[PDB]
Amino acid sequence: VTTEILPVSMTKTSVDCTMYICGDSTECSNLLLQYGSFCTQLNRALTG
Amino acid sequence: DCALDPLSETKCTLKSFTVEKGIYQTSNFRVQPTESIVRFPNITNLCP
Repeated sequence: VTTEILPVSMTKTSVDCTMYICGDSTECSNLLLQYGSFCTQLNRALTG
Repeated sequence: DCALDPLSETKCTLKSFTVEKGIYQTSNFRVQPTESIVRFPNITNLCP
């Protein structure tokens, strides 16, 4: 009788890009808007 | 109107007028501050 250990899943993480970058600042948020849709891409990937 | 109701917000997030069955993260909730606070030291003498 022998064991075989296999990972199946890992931790499901989510990151509010706009809060990691601009915690609660609205100047920084308005300034990050001009980078387009990077944050949406990142959140989409992590959700997948 | 993206801020009328959750369904409209989902429609804006997906950028569509039809939403398939599922669960979508549309925004981030966070508590807003109730009031502001200032705590400076009790100093009175003006700088010379």
